[PDB]
Formats: sequence, C-alpha cells, structure tokens
Amino acid sequence: KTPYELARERMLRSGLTAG
Amino acid sequence: KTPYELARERMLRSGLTAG
Amino acid sequence: KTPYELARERMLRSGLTAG
Amino acid sequence: KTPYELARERMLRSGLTAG
Amino acid sequence: KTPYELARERMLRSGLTAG
Amino acid sequence: LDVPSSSRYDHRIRYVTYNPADVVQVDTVLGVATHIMLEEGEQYLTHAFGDSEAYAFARKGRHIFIKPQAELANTNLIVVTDRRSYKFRLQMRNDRNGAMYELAFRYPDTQARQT
Amino acid sequence: LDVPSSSRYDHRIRYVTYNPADVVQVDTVLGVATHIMLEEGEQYLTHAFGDSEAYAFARKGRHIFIKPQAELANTNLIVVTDRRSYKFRLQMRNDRNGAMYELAFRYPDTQARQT
Amino acid sequence: LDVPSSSRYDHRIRYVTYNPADVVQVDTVLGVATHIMLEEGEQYLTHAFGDSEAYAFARKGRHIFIKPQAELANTNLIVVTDRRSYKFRLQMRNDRNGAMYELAFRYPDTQARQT
Amino acid sequence: LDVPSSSRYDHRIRYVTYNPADVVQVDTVLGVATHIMLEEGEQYLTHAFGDSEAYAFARKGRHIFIKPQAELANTNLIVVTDRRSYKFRLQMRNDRNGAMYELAFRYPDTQARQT
Repeated sequence: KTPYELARERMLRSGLTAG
Repeated sequence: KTPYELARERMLRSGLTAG
Repeated sequence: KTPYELARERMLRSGLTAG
Repeated sequence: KTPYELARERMLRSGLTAG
Repeated sequence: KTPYELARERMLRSGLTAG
Repeated sequence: LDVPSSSRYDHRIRYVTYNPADVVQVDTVLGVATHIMLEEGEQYLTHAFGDSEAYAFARKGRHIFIKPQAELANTNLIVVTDRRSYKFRLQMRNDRNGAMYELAFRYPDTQARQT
Repeated sequence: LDVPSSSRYDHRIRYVTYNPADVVQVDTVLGVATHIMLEEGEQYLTHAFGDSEAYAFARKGRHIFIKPQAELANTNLIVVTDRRSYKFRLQMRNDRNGAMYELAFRYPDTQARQT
Repeated sequence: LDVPSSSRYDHRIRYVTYNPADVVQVDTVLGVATHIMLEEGEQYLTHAFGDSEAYAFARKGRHIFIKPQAELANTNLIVVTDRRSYKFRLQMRNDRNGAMYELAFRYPDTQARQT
Repeated sequence: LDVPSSSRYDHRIRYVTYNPADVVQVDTVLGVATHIMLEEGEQYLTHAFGDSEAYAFARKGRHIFIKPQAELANTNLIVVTDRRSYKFRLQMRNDRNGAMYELAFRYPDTQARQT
C-alpha cells in the first residue's frame, strides 16, 4: 500500500528487459 | 448375490475366447 | 475396504502387462 | 495428512522416469 | 502463510530452468 | 488327471509328461501368473476357456501366461496346436499357497517318434 | 526359492546365480526402484505380472526397473527371453529397510556351455 | 554406502571413487541443485527414480542436475550408461546445511584398464 | 567459499579468481541486475538454479544477467560450459546496500596452461 511496498513489488515483478 | 450365483452367471455369460 | 481386500481386487483386476 | 503419509502416496504414485 | 513457508513452497515447486 | 511334479529346488516350478488321453491339473492362486511353455517349433492355433472372464490369457510365440480374473475361477483350458491339444483343469486355490509359476511339458510322443 | 546375496560393500547390491528350476526372491520396498539387468546379448520377448497394477515396469534393452505402485504389492514376475525365463517372487516389505537397488545374475549355464 | 569427500576449499564440492558394488550417498537440501557429471565419452541410456515426483531431473550430455520437488524426498536414483550404472541414495536434509553442489567421480576401473 | 574483491573505484565492480574446487559468493540485492561475464571463446551449455523462480536469467553469448524475482531469494547457480562449470551461492541481502553490478573472473587455469 505504502509506495515503498508497491515499488518493492514492482522491482520483484519486473524482468531484465521490457518486452 | 451369493458368490456361487455370480460365478454361475459369469460362466453362462462368457465366451470360449476372451476378446 | 480393508487393504487386503483392495489388494485382492487389484490382483483380480490387473492384466499381465501394463498398457 | 501427516507428511509421512503424503510421501508414501507420492512414492506409490510416481513412475520410474519423470515425463 | 508466513513468508518463510511461501518461500519454501516456491523452492519445492520450481524447476531447474525457467521455461 | 495328471498332477504335475515339482522341482527339487522350488515347488513353484512344476513338470508333467504329456499324454494325449489325460488332463493336466493346474492350481491357480490369487495374484500369480503361471507360465506354460509349449514345445519348440509348435504353432498355436486356438484356445478355449470354459469361462473366459475367470482367467487372463496372453501368448507370444510358444509362451502362455494365465492369471485368475475373478472369484471361484474354476474352469478348463484347451489349447490346440499343429501337433497336439493340451487339456488343463484350472482350479483356483483359497489359501494363496502352493502356487505354480511355470509348467513345463516332457513329451514322450516325440521320444517315441525318435525311437 | 533362491535368496540373492549382498555385496561386501553395500547390502543394496545383490547377486544370485541363475537356475532354470528355481525362483528368485526379490524384496521390494516403498519408494525404491530395483535395477535387474539381463545377460548381454539377451533379447526380451515378454513379461507377465501376477498383478500389473502393483508394480511399475520399465525396460530399455537389457535393463529392467521395477517399483511398487500399491499397498501390499505381493505378486510374481516372469520375464521370458531368447535364452531363458526368469522367475521372481516380488514381496513388498513393511519397514522400508533392506532395500535392493540392483540384482545381478551369474549364469552357470553359459559357463557349462563354455566347459 | 560410500559418503563423498569434500574439497579443501568448500564443502559443497564433493568427490567419490566409483565402485560398481556400492551405492553413493547424496545429501539433498531445499532449494539447491546438485550437479552430477558423468565420465567423458559416456553415453546416457536410462535413469530411474524410486520416486519421480520427489526430484527434478535434467540432463544435457554428461551433465545431470537433480533438485528436490517435495517434502521428505527420500528415494534412490539409478543411472545406466554404456559403461556402468550409478547408484545414488537420495536423502533430503532438514536444516538446509551441508549442501552438495557438484559430485565428481574418480574411476579406478578405467585406471585398472590403463594398468 | 570465495568472496569476490572490489575494485579501487567502486564497490559494485568485483573480481574473483576462478577455482574449480570452490564456490563463488554472490550478494544480490533488490532491483539490481548483476552482470557475470564468461571467458572469451567459452560456450554456454546449461545452467541450473536451485530455485528458478527466485532469480531471472538472461544470456546472450558470454554475458549473463541475474536478478532476484522473489523474497528471500537464497539459492545456488551452476553454469556449465565447454571448459568449466561455475558455482555461485546466491544470497539476497536485506538493506539494499553493497550491491554487485559485475562479476569478472580471473582464470589461473589458462595461465597455468600458458606456463
């Protein structure tokens, strides 16, 4: 909920390259 | 119902060769 | 129900080769 | 339910090679 | 539920290579 | 009614001498396959069970496997070949003891032909 | 009924001398695959289980793996080849101890042929 | 039952001398892949798990990776090749300590052939 | 367990000397990709994660990027090539400090071959 948590979830979720 | 009766029904029912 | 009975049913049911 | 039982069911269930 | 348990389930679940 | 004779090592390996005018007694037990082997060069023609659903039959070449499929599987089996016909009285046992794993035939008719 | 003999290193590697008139005792345990290896140059023809659903069978060439699939998996196995037929009495154990990983055959019939 | 020996640098790299009459003890832990490497020029034929769903198997050439997939993953693995068969006793650990990353085999049978 | 050494400019560039009998410690942090570069002319064969879903793997040629995908991403990585196999102990950090951007290998085995 707090933007640090959403950022951390985004960092875990993303790949090395966008596609 | 009794297993003798089921055996007798099986003996009547079956053919000479399985197939 | 007892595992001896289920084993006996399995032994009657199965073929000589699995397939 | 107990993990020994689930392990035993897994051992019975599995084949010789995964596939 | 606790993140150690979810991590342990993930470790059991995953393969050697992603695909 | 000829009762096969056991080997000196194990009772599960049994022998019988073939007789065209006699029937071979085969004791079948739960969960045991019996291997009956025909004579070399003998060609299978047909078989007949007195009750097909009581036993399972599998053959490849001169090798025959039988196995009970049902309760009280008491029937007969006749296998006819080029040279002879075999008569088996299949009698299911109750105590799962004294099983027969293979039945081997000693043929004195071919021995008489050789004589 | 021949009981295979263990190696001096581990009890899971067992040896038996082949005898056409005897049956080989195989102790199977939960979650263990047993490797039975045939003689070199021997061709598989057929096998038969006294209970097919009790065990899993896999073969590639002269390598056979068996593995119990069910509770109380007590049956027999017969494998017939070009040169011989093997008789196994498969007896599932209860305590998951004394497993057999490989069974290797020593053939004195070929030794007698050499003699 | 042969226990592999660790290297002097890290305990995760272990060595064992091959023995056809013995079984190799492999300690597997949660979340760790073990690299078993076969001998050069050795051709994979078949493998068998005593419990396939307990472990993951991947092979490319002479490189084998295994990895537990389930709780209480205690089974055995047999890999048969052109030259030999490997016997592994796979025993899952509880504390995620003393992992094995690679197992390397020292073959004295080829050394005896050279001798 | 070899801990890579940092450069004199930035701690995010780290060096380690290759040892076939040792494991390389890799500290991974949140939101940071690590570039591991193989030796020139070295051909990738296979890799294995002790936990594939914990890390992301990308490779093009001799360039490997890894990146944690999950919480508590503590596993191992083995990359096998034509010439060697690399052993990495991947340990996720908590404070997002002391990241590793590249890991470069110094190979003394090729140096010994040159010697």
